[PDB]
Amino acid sequence: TTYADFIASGRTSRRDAI
Amino acid sequence: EQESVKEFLAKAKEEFLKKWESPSQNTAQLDHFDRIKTLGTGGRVMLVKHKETGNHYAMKILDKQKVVKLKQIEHTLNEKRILQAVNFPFLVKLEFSFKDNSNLYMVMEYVPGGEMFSHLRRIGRFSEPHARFYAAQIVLTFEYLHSLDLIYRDLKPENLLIDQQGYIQVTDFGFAKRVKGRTWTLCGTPEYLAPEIILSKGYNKAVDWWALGVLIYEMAAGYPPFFADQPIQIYEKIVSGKVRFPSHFSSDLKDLLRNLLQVDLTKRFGNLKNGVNDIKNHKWFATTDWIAIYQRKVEAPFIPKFKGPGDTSNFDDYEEEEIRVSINEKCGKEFTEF
Ligand SMILES: O=S(=O)(c1cccc2cnccc12)N1CCCNCC1
Repeated sequence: TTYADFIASGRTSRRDAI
Repeated sequence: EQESVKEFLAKAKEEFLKKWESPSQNTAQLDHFDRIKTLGTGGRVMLVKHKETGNHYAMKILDKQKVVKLKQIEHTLNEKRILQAVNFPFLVKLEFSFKDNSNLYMVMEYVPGGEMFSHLRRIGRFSEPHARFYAAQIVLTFEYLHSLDLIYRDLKPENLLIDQQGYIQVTDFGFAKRVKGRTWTLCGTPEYLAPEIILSKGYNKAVDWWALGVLIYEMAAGYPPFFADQPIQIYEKIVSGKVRFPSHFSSDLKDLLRNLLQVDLTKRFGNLKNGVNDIKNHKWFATTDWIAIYQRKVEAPFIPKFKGPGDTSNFDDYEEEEIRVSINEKCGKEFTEF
């Protein structure tokens, strides 16, 4: 599912600025 | 009612410019405070207690040598200059600032309810009325900031705090820029970058309205509209002009998001002839009492747990490090204006 894809992205934690 | 907004913003601009042109400096010192707990790290933000009054504050501490090494001098000076000059219900208040041999210090009101980020990941997603409540506060905050020619550029749940009444406080102004027209820096967070930033075009305050669309989407879905394993892959989806919505999104919400997540910055809501009113008048906001939101008279949908002054339960735990102050002044010339 899209949620599954989100979890697998590895970008569910706090995201840094570039 | 339109004339009330015009008059309100003109008065707010006069007050901002006064403080912008003569910033406050050196209004406390370190030994006026006891350190309690680290609330966040990147410098650090600490819960502190003012010794004389017992009042709690959040103290951001920046290592001057680290700031210089990371090329953040102008951003750091600019953040403090903005924070001591702005005044709006959903912007965190700067109570004191000072510097010493080693560090820069900004003492802000303590916002006990934690980052929106934590609540959103815990609960999963917000219902559309819960999301709308937060979104209305960002709309008003950007109307205020943009009227001052400030582009914000780092909207995300990580940068939104929840106060004791459940309202939003915006805290971080390290990437904000006061420019009237266009600017060119590649800055922000990948998921929230407007396409014209990714594409190395000149861009304007319309990037904040794109980011509002990303935020509304992520609040209502539980995940942002564009994600991938790597930033470059996120950028490709952002510029593609394609987006997909969860089936539970309402029709009104999708239409708003199509107009904020508009790749053509000349067709994007908030950047058209009627500016912010295209957003305020959109069907998804039809139940929003904008004045009552501003006046903080709307019942918040969620109130964080709060035991009392000094409760840090809505924040995570971090390794506690010394606040060390060198015998030698570091980087004095660089930070004269702080
Ligand atoms: O929560 S903070 O530590 C924080 C910052 C500034 C003022 C604060 C006031 N109260 C609590 C936490 C605060 N934080 C640091 C950078 C990450 N983005 C969110 C703000």
